[PDB]
Amino acid sequence: QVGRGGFAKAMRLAGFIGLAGGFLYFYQRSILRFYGMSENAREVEMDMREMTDRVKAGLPLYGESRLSPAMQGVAARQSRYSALFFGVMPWFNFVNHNQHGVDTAKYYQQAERELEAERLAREQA
Amino acid sequence: SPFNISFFIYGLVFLLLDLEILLLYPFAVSEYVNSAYGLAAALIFIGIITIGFVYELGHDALKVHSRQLKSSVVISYLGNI
Amino acid sequence: PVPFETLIPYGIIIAMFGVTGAGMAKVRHMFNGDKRHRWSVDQWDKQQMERDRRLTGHLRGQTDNPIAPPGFEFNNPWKVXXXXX
Amino acid sequence: TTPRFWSTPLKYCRWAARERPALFFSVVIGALGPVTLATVPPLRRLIGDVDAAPIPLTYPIPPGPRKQLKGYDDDTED
Amino acid sequence: VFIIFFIGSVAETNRAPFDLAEAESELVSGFMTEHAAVIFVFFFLAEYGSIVLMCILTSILFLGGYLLINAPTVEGSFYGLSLGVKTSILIFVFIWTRASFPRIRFDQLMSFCWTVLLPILFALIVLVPCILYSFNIFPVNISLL
Amino acid sequence: KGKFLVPGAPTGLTGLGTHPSPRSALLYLYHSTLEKLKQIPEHSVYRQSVEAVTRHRLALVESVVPEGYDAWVERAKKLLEEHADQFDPTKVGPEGGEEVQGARAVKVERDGRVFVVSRLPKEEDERVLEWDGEVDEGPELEGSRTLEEKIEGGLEKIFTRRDVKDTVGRVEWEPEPQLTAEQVAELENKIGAGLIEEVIQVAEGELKLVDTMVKARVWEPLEEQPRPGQWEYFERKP
Amino acid sequence: MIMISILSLLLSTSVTLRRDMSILFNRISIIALAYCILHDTMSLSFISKGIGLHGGLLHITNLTQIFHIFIFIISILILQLTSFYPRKVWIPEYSSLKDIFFNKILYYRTKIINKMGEHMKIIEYPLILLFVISGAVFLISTNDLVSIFLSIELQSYGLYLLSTIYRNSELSTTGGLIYFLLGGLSSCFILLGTSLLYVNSGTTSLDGLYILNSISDVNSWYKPYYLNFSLLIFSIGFLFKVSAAPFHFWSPDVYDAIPTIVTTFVAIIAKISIFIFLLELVYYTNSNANSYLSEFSWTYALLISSLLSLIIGTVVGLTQFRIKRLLAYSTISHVGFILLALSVSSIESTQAFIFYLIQYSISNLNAFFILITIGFSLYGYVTNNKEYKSLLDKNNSPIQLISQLKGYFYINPLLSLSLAITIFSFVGVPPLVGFFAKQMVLSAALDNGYIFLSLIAIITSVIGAVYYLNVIKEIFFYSPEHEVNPVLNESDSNFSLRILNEKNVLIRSVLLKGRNIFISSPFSITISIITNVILLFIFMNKEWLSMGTILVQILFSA
Amino acid sequence: VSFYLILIGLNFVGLSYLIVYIGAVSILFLFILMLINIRTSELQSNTSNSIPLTILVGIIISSFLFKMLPYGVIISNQKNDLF
Repeated sequence: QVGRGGFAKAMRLAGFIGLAGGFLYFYQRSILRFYGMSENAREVEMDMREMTDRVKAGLPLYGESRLSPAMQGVAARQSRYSALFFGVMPWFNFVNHNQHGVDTAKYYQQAERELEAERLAREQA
Repeated sequence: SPFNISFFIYGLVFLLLDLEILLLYPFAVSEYVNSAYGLAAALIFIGIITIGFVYELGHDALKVHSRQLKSSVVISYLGNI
Repeated sequence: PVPFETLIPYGIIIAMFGVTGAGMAKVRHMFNGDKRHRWSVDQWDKQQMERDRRLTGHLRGQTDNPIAPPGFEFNNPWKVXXXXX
Repeated sequence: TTPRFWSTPLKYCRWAARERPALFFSVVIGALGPVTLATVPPLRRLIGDVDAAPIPLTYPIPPGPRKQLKGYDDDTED
Repeated sequence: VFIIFFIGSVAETNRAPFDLAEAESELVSGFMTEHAAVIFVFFFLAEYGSIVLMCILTSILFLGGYLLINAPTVEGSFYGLSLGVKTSILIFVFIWTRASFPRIRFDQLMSFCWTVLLPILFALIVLVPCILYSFNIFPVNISLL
Repeated sequence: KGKFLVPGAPTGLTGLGTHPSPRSALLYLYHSTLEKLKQIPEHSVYRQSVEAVTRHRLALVESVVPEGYDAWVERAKKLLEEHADQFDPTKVGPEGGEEVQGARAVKVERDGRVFVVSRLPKEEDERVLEWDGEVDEGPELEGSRTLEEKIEGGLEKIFTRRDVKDTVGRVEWEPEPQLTAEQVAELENKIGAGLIEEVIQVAEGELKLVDTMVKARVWEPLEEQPRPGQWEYFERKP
Repeated sequence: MIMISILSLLLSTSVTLRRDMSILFNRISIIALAYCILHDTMSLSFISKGIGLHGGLLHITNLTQIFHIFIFIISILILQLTSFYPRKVWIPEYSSLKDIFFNKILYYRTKIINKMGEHMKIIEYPLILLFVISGAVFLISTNDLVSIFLSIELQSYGLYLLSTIYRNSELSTTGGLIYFLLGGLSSCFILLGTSLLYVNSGTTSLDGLYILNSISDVNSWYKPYYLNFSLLIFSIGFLFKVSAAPFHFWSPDVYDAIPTIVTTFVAIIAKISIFIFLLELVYYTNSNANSYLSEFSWTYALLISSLLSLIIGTVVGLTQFRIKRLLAYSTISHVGFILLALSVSSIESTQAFIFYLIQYSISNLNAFFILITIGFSLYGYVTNNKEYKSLLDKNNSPIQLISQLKGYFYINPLLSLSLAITIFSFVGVPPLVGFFAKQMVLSAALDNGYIFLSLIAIITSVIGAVYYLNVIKEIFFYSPEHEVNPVLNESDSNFSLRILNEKNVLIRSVLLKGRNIFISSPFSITISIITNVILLFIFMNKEWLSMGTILVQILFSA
Repeated sequence: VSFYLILIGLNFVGLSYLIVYIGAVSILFLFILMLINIRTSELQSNTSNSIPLTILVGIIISSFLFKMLPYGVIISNQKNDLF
């Protein structure tokens, strides 16, 4: 029983609420696989691939940051597992830090291991 | 006699806005270490308090519009019965 | 024309600022031992002045000597207070 | 008589610039914060305006094992 | 910011065109007008004292303070004189506006503050640090200068 | 563009806005005046004077006809007969009804001629109107109430008020065509008594005057003779 | 998500003054809280005692996330009170799906549905409602002493605002003053307790306090008396906010004075957040070795308050004649049971604590929903009772006296049975869910040697049952004082309704009466689901009780 | 209190007290208090009736919280002195 233009105004706010809520749901579904809280075999594979390519290319595993190392620790300790709190407060990691919770030996073993495979193949030519 | 509520609003909005400015003064003397990351939180803090000021402005708790010839009757001639 | 009598109080106001500036610069300089004073003195600066006093006796005293005089190793002031810690 | 924003967005913008200049240009200046946060630092990289490294605010302890120096020992005194 | 700060300093000192406190022609205004003998001296001295201090602080913040455009006595005198010249100019402008404008009503002067000056300032509070970060000009906060 | 004057547009005289339907307002007032003067005797010069001025001005108002008037009148006359219950004051009241969000219209009879008075919701900004202008009579009486306070709260209005969207049995009243701005100027040039809005003001006052004159019976013998010497000043004997 | 909704709602609210937007804003708040449930349902796929978040100032547990969702669901249910008009018009000619979804109906609704009621004109009401929710969920997820203080003030200040938001009621402003003044004193004790922890321990982190407690529980120079004493002062402030005796005087006055729809939210949401917060703090500070620490344990304040609440809640309710004061005292007795379960720190009692809190929140919600629905139903009834005429704020609190319920079984028999089921669930009559809640608390208290408190719990339960029976007697044993309104059905007082299609073309025209004016579906359905959950719990108890069993196992997992 | 905090070196918080509490909170309190109708007679309680409870509360509360104050706050209040 609202007036002439009340419903359009309400729908505008509802549409923005749904877009914000819908986006956070989309982010949670992808980030839950990084957390290991959802089935992530495809994501495990491509991460193993993606990070190995960086090792042999020489680039840092997570990239380069304009933030001081101390401030990288602050960013890491703020957004770490933060998507589990998305029903109350949103947060996103936009920093390039080296605190991802994972022992990074696995990325170097593969890189070394398939650097020799390309070495033997190069020789046998 | 009754007193004017605008006096309470002026003091209320002053105090609440006085607190928020106070909370930004540490940032202005710490901008170098805060850099980009501290600036984000300051901008988040400013954005939140700006919305409450929009509420202040939109509802005009200071009575911005305190002080302020369409005719409802139109007549039609039809003639003799 | 120019109404100079109207401008006289401004000249007095301008001259009062100069008197304060000149006077404060002179008395501070005599207090510092005939040298220009310090400003924006932080904790490092204050500590360096105390170390200067335990070499010369004066908080603004300077010495280029590479070897400290005897008793320097004994005159580092530990400050004592009764309440505020 | 006043235009409505959601039906005619551009007409409202011109009216607000002319009829509520203080409110309109506060929103414009406020939105320039994010705009320069997105434009200039990419611009500065392209032209070669590099960011200065942070100045030391603590003693810069050298990374690695100690160098095992041999010099200025006690026998060197006097 | 300098223009807004100067306007705010005039209002902060109950000076015209923001001078309802001493206005006798306005029917309800003129609170300062009932102050006799010593009490008038207290209030008046405090007001002129604040006018001079708001002009000094304005020069400090925006006009370079004591800065200009070997002996300690003359260096000090020039610094004092430069601060005085800048302060005196703002005192002149301060007098200049009282003589030039009519008086704003209380409801209008409160609306000027809360719907014009503050919304611009809070917008500038967003923009300025973004410019500082974007140009790598966030200053150091240690004891320097 | 400037073909028709804008109702409410300032005329130049402060507080005197442009009239919404000025030609019919004059006809209504003039005819209401002649009918109200029928209760005065024929030997009253007051009645003879008002008649002469009004019937002369009435003739001039009729001399200016809005474009397409004949086309409008046939349908408007046709509309009254088929929906008389919608416009009769004895049923909907002299204001046309209690619904302000909707359009009201009442047929009225003066001097042998029929007029329809119409009322429309005021054009207000949609950002500020609540429930499309429906009158707020507070909230309903909830809880444990006596019958008496229920009737004092207009509970019977539930059985007689109409939703604004509910237009099944009723019809939309169409307005008379308006005189153009050119037609208004040439008509008031004919009357020669100022702007059309001022002429309407004079007609409203003249309509108000008849009731005072009838109640005072100003046409009968002198009420009180001047006693001797009442009006004698210091005039020298000629 | 709750924070985006608050900011987004405020911006939309800031630029409007239209009070007809209030019902729409309430509905968007329901939609917004539904997304909050979705994001927290997504977050339960991990097993942990706790994950500190956001620099260690917050934390997340399986327990924390379960009770975020519960707080959201209770708030959606309560928000219906301001999102749908209390009454509707129903007819058999507009009941098909093709009708509700393709056709429209038209009638003069304003007086019938109370379109302009006070509880439908407060623009900012759903927004202050969400502010309280934010304080409640932040308090659950709080990991730090400063975070504790900020969240409790955030929830508390919103509740004061809600008690006063009906600014034209003399009762509501009076109740708002009382809650703020006594609530502000309570907040000093919380700040004093938190501050005494910091000044002695040197940390604001709950993690660090637990570590300090754990090492000091051995079996000299810095004996840690501060921890129990500070938490004792800290706990007293939280006992006020749950209205536990002897800190309960404010609530019968505040609950009665503020409007009933406001009372529904104010009397439910705050206990859930404080009790859940207290549960973790009880666990990690609970000494194991019988040392000098355990003898000064702050949790005796909880056991004393449970005892005092069991007596005050049941004895003082005996003479209440106003229905809202009785519910306030009925609540005090139920927090007595809740506090007993929190005090016994056993696996059994923690399962009992978790189940009791949820089922009482659902049950107390039903009682308020039934009480508001009975108030909205009396519109078509009149009475000549001289007492009812002299009531204040009749529009805000239509039912104020138990005597107003006299013969309600003859006005609406099935709605009266729903009230009776809920009240019988409060006493603990099997096989209602209320019985099973009291049964679990008593078995856990008995198994831990709490014999004396278990005996007082049973004795006070019989006393409490007296005023519960007293409400039921008024509804069923007497004929009503309310008569149907004559002018609503007088053989000629019929209002009109039009049925129109998708193209706004007429289909039919029906003349209607007061007997075609019914309770709105949201309120009847919510009462019907909850009433059947209370009644049929014995067939549906497996998942509900297994959830708490698993939650306690995670908390206790050595 | 603000002057005390300034003199021990807590200059920022001490000045914050002056700006915030005196500068704005107290100004708001006096505005409302100096606009409302107050009869001082309606506000006077018989304080002598509250004096025995005043003594009992003071001894009870002080004896409990003082034991909780850490050494930093009690080392220099109430021959051999510690520097």
